[PDB]
Amino acid sequence: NAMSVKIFNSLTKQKEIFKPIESGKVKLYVCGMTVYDYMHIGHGRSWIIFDMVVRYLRMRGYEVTFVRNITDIDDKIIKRAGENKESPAALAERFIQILHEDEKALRVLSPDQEPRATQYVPEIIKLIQKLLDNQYAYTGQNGDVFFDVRRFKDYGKLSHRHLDSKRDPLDFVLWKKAKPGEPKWDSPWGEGRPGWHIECSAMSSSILGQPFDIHGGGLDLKFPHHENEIAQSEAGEEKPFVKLWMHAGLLEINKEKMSKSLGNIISIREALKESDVEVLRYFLLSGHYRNPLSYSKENLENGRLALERFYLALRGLPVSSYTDRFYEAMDDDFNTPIAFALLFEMVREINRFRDNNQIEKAAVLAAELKCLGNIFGLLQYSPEQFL
Ligand SMILES: [Zn+2]
Repeated sequence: NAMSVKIFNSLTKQKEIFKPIESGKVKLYVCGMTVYDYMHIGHGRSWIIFDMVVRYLRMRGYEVTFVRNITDIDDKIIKRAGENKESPAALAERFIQILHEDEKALRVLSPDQEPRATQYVPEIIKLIQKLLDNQYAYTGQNGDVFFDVRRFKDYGKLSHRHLDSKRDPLDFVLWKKAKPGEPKWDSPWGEGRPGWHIECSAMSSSILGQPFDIHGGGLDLKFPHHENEIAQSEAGEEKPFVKLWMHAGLLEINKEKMSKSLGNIISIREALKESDVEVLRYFLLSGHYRNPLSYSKENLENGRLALERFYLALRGLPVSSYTDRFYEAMDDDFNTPIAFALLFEMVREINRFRDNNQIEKAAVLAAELKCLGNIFGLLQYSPEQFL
């Protein structure tokens, strides 16, 4: 009887035995990019973390349906487009292209589905209509459509918080009117645009059905974003939204919060000029995905020397229970610290076989090591190229 995977569920604050709704299948939605600018290393970490999650789940034999959305309806896109004097539609398209190039450069898996908000407006309107019909939504002195949070008594359960033209300050917009000159869509409530959260509620359930297995994103999306998705989807469809919630830890820069106001944001493209993708991945995945991580020259260099050590052991070679122990590490909520230390144990034994001139055994062990490392997107270079 094969060992189960256990994953931390943000909803419950605990590691739970992972149990797919349909046997052997995993439906996964991950919040994606707002396409008004280059993705930064913060996003980079989330992208890499969930790349590892999908790769590992497929490794264990799960059939994974992987969905990641593009947020191409947002005020930042409107704001940014205006500054650059271009149309919002042109800015969005431009940075969707940039996004695909950066993702390719990071060597992440492409999602099976990449829904854009611009193509799911009817689905959003349907959900909003249900919320109005259920009386969880309302207009709206100024014409906007809002969600009535005091009605949803489970509100705040994801983040475990109690009380922290709107009837109530906590209420959030579902459909906002468009300002003159702004892009807009027609609806029964006037020309305007969907709020941010209702976009992901509508796209995810429309594509994956409801409920689905796993919903992911950066920890900063937990509230209000994911919290609001739950309220919308469970009040709106009157059934459970998501079985398990995964949140990727925060990324600091030299121990300081990544902040637009501090001007310390580092784009993925800038990071890839300084480091190789495998060096970036080593740094991003060596710590536990839920813990904060600090981007710095020292921490990158450390991963670079770690990798150097890797490729030296593989260098000249021709092209097990370690696999089992690898599963046991990853099965414990993707415990990469234990998994990485296991890969280094494999390197030590590889070097042993090499020094003792047992080259066959070294080569076979290297094959397995390279296979397991693939899940982290590491050890795929030709050793000579890297060195
Ligand atoms: Zn989202």
